[PDB]
Amino acid sequence: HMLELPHEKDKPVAEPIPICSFCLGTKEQNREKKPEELISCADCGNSGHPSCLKFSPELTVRVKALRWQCIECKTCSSCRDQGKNADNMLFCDSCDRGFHMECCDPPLTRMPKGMWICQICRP
Amino acid sequence: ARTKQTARKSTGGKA
Ligand SMILES: [Zn+2]
Ligand SMILES: [Zn+2]
Ligand SMILES: [Zn+2]
Ligand SMILES: [Zn+2]
Repeated sequence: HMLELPHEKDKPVAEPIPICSFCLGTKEQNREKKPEELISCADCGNSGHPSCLKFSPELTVRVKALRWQCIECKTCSSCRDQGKNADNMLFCDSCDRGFHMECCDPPLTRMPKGMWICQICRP
Repeated sequence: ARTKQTARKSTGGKA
């Protein structure tokens, strides 16, 4: 029972690039030369092995069910921008959506220290 | 932490 955002719906999906941006191999060979299906950006088509993206199996499953943005394409799920502090945009460890600290509810001013999950994923 | 900047560092850059 994973929640999808209205603005993530009915949007164009770029043609997936069948190669990992990190290890430069296909779904048939990850870094260990083992099979691993790719995760692909719906904006630009950029793909990566979950292993290359350092995704946990749990995060991998949830991301595959969502409209995912690659590391470069990721916009704030609140304000829909990258902005001045795009490098500091938080990534949810549950769904990998992006959130500026000031766009979080409630707002943050300092970086959380361990695992962080967004307002959408928080119980 | 885990931000966009750290994601770049952690995975080794994109191509
Ligand atoms: Zn890879
Ligand atoms: Zn992308
Ligand atoms: Zn924002
Ligand atoms: Zn989340």
